[PDB]
Amino acid sequence: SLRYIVALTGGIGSGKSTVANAFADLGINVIDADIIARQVVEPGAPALHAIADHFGANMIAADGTLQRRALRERIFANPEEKNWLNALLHPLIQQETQHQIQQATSPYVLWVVPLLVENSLYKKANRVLVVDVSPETQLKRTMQRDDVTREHVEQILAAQATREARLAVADDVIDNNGAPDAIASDVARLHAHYLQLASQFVSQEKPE
Amino acid sequence: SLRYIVALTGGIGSGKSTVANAFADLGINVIDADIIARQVVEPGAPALHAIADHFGANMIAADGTLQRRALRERIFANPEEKNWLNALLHPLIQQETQHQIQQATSPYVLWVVPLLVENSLYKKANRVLVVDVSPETQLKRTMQRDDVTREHVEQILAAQATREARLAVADDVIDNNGAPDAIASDVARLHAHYLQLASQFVSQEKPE
Amino acid sequence: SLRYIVALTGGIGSGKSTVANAFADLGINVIDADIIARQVVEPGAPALHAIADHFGANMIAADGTLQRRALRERIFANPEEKNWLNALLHPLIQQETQHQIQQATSPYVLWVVPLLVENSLYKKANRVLVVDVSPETQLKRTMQRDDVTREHVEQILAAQATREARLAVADDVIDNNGAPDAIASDVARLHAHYLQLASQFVSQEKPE
Repeated sequence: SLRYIVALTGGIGSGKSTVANAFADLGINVIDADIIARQVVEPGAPALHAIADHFGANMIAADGTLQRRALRERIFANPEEKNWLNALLHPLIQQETQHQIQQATSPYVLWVVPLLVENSLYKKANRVLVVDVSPETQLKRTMQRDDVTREHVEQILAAQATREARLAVADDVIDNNGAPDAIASDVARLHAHYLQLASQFVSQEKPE
Repeated sequence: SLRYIVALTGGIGSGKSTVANAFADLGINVIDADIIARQVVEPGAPALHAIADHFGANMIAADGTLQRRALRERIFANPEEKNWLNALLHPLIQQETQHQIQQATSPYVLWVVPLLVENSLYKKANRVLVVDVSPETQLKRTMQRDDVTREHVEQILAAQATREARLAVADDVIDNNGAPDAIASDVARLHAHYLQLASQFVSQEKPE
Repeated sequence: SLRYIVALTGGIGSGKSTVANAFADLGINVIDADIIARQVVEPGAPALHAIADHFGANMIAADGTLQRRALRERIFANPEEKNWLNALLHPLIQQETQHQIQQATSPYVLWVVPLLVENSLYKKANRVLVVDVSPETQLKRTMQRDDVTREHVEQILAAQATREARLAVADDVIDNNGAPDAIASDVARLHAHYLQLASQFVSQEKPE
């Protein structure tokens, strides 16, 4: 069957999880790109074995998890090694993603993709929702949540797509500058709208 | 000489050929990406020599043509090999497409590109026309024509950009849910506009 | 701190450097993607070492800098090396760009990017300014500048993003079909707006 896909994105500290949890509480199957990626390389995972074999024993930590910074260093300024890693991980991630879409029982799925803009993954969504906040909010929340410096987060902000680049691809925008309950009004309206879109989309003659 | 390029795209089953042929009917040269892709791997072409060298002489049929099914089967579990193939074919298809745009003597060309959204090729078009239909139509017409199962087309649709992603990059939309004849008037309207756009685009000082 | 990024782009013959110069005259740091590309292959830089590792020590000139002519020929001998080279430079160019934007002293920077649309690099700008001219201007200016044929320029134009593609991603558009001083008034109005956006973007709750 065809499933309706609403993709959710937002920059660091925008409160992506908060909004996705609000939809999850309404019975929507959330498909989380970062959760999937972490599971693909979890201890005893086949791909983690392949990583260790190709790159070295230095790739696996004491506790058995992937040493992400060491792997990063390994592919730095090396397109062939970066290509090798992607050729291993991308199809496993794609497969698990499609699998979860297919196994979803909710009327639409919420696909949470931090890199939606950067990887052009909006092309694979029926609807795009952006959780939006000020860069100030992104800095403060990140500084506080992960106990890190302002300059540290500022560097992360400089590496992700801009706030404007996300808004350029958005169908819907939810402001998340305040407390978690402040999103409830938008979430209720968007959910009711998405359920309607999902119920009509396969046979809908005229778009929008 | 600089030709005005209108790009036509649509999902599987959207009836791209029906619309392109209606533009041909009004005297427009149609350049078809799928046809160009076939032409660049014809017996004797460089791409074919290169493919046999990289993949083996078993990629070449008795009659010297490409064993497409075998090539697809070979690159299927290997993104690296799929990427190699695309990097080879990419500049050759671009070369041939330009050659055929240059040979065209109609007032503008219609460039039919199934993968327009997926490959970001709308960047190369002066104007984008999307042929739009319901997912049900894609399914029913592709089942009815190719005589395949519901669950065969569904897989195609999961591999393609969504309906909404295509509408997101369209300048013009033509609905093709119905019969081929309901298309005639819409195409005539668009052709008149494209004649005007084409007559003025080289010297037009201000954007429309 | 975090600096506001205005991207500038335009096709060949649009007079990008004339616009960039007008903003520099108003006190804005200009960050040029073609200059960055040279800086990332300077002695001591990772891209330089990776080029030498990949192609051989012959890629390094007597003075330790990149032997551009030798690299040019290796790409020509194997066209698919272009892809390796682009893949290497993409991340490194962005990192160097981020580093220079972080170091600028003007409230916003003007980031001049010829391939902004072709490479989707607008995803890394806060705002997009397109310098726009008719194809006729592009043709005549390139003919005069390089003493090349019309037919030679038309092939370049066929190779770059279209006029309409750039207009599709533009936040602001500036006409530069005429004399270099004719842009003065439009640049001043844009400059005043950009300083306001720069002063407000970090704490701005609501988008635009």
